[PDB]
Amino acid sequence: RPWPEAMQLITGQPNMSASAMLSYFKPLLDWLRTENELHGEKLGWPQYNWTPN
Amino acid sequence: EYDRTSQVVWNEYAEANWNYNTNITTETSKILLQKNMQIANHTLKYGTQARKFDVNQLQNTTIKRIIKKVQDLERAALPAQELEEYNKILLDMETTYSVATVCHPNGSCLQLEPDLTNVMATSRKYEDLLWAWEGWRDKAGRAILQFYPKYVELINQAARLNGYVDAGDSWRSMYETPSLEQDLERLFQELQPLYLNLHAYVRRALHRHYGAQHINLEGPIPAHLLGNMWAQTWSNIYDLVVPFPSAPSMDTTEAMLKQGWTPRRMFKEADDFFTSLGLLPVPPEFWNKSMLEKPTDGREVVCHASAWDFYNGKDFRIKQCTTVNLEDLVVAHHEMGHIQYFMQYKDLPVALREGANPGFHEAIGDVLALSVSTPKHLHSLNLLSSEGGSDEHDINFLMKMALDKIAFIPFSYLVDQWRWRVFDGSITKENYNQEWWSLRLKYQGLCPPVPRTQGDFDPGAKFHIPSSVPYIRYFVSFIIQFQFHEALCQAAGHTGPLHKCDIYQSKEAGQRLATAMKLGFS
Amino acid sequence: HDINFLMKMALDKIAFIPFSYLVDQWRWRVFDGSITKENYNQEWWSLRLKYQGLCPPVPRTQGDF
Ligand SMILES: *[C@@H]1O[C@H](CO)[C@@H](O[C@@H]2O[C@H](CO)[C@@H](O)[C@H](O)[C@H]2NC(C)=O)[C@H](O)[C@H]1NC(C)=O
Ligand SMILES: *[C@@H]1O[C@H](CO)[C@@H](O)[C@H](O)[C@H]1NC(C)=O
Ligand SMILES: *[C@@H]1O[C@H](CO)[C@@H](O)[C@H](O)[C@H]1NC(C)=O
Repeated sequence: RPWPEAMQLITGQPNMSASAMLSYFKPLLDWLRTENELHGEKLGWPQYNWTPN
Repeated sequence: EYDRTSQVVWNEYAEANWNYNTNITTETSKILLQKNMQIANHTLKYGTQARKFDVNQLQNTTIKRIIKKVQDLERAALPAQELEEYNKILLDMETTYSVATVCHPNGSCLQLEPDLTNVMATSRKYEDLLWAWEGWRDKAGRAILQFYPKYVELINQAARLNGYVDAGDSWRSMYETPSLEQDLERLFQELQPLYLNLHAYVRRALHRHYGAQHINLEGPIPAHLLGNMWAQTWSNIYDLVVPFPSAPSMDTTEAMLKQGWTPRRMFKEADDFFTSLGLLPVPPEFWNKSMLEKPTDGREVVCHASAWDFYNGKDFRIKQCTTVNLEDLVVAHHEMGHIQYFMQYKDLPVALREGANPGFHEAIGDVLALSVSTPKHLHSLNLLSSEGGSDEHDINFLMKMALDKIAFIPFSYLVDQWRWRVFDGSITKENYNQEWWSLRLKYQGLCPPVPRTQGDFDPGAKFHIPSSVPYIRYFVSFIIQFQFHEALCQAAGHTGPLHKCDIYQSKEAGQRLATAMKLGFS
Repeated sequence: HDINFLMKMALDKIAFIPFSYLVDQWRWRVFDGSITKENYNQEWWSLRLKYQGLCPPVPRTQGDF
């Protein structure tokens, strides 16, 4: 049988959901955001044309 | 009814545009603003009226084409607030780019069009070229970046309500070609070998001049060591890349100085050549009603624009003024061709008064400039060149002429490739600049002279980026205009060295051109 | 303890999510002719910098793959 039927069989929704990862890592995500703002740092890589040597 | 009302409303719009362009003030800005509001209202009303119609069940071609072309509201499909914000964003971007001037804080300042472009096209110092390019890119791009995401979002919204997909399909539907992207990619791949050889020679010459500290044999040439602010048509000043300096090589820098050579008489010469080709002349009031020279004050025009037609069937003016130069001749011939293209389909309805394809405009504008740039035509006009007698002069002329019309093909592909990639959501905001340099390292052979971090909206230097014009219409021209010349040189009765063939009093060639270019968009 | 364990498992898995999305994207683009042969490494490193945010520690020239 196709993939969606099995995916519903294990879980219940025939869709690939990324919310499970987010809820799994929610405490770490919150703590890490708090630490990042406390340390005063910017996300991303806004110096993309950078190479150590 | 649409034709009848559109004629007058667009005549008023173009008159207001001229009044702005030649008389830049606050009153002209206000008049253009509220007439833009008026034309947006009229086009929204008539598009909404047309949307009650159906085009498929209609049994005809001309009216079906008119209805299909007027089904879309373009930028008038937005609600009141969204349309107002989009127009304000466009106006603010244009204003902050046109007046954008970068200079040393010591006090002396320079503007883009009059000096900076010239100040690098005549300079050969690494530091000065680097300072000019970096300062302009920094200032203009940083100024534009504050508004550009909003414009992208609003234009995507406008396309989505119009019926297209994220403003890429909207600009690609002007060509009516479902397979446009693949065809253009194939054309660029076919053009790759010659362009690569030219870039190899240019890198050789640049390493010969500047040494090896800045440019090395292996590696792309820096984007600012070429001659232009943007390197679209690089090394148009070829003194550093001359293959072999030859005695009979043309100068074309003094041949228009000791004879006076005012812009008026040179435009008359261009018109005389165009008439000798065998098409209808421009009505005489163009000469005594238009402006084609430097002003009497410090405020003349916007930085750069194109020919202006008032759609009234009487006004076919030209705005460009570039003092006296050889490239002045090529731009003047380009604008002559463009204005005659605007003029030739006067009899067609104003709904189809747009040309067969945005590329064809520049193609027909520039084919005659290509034909007149040959050394034989210059020998027949004010100059004494070797023509085709000496092959060395021929190869030198071919190199001078291929520094343009080639190394512009990759740029004309790249700009609209990047704009399509950013319009269709493939490029996230956070690296708006990065892809633009990656393309510069892939389609062209240029690298950033200084590490260009994010926050430097390097695509903001080009005038065609904030003005919202589809740059790729030039690429097709720079691919198709040559394909035109061949056919025209067929009517001359001889082919021989097609790189030196000339069109002059070839009546059948002009008749063939007119029997098709008159069709317009019908 | 919970934070340390979560950090270890995050390093295990969500540092691998981007590479898994990245390598097959590059291969899909290569197979469909969009990468040709002149620049096999440049597209790969541009994709690395776009998705995973890693830079070549030394200049990786064409011909290294
Ligand atoms: C259907 O198309 C035909 C041409 O295929 C139109 O015929 C001419 O249309 C132009 C405007 O496009 C008019 O100026 C001409 O007068 C028309 N010719 C004649 C002989 O009348 C025709 O008008 C179109 N149908 C409609 C209803 O407009
Ligand atoms: C141009 O603008 C000035 C502003 O002072 C105005 O006096 C002048 O009449 C305008 N020119 C024309 C031809 O309307
Ligand atoms: C445009 O038409 C609308 C119709 O509701 C009207 O409210 C608005 O005032 C018009 N704008 C102008 C500039 O005439």
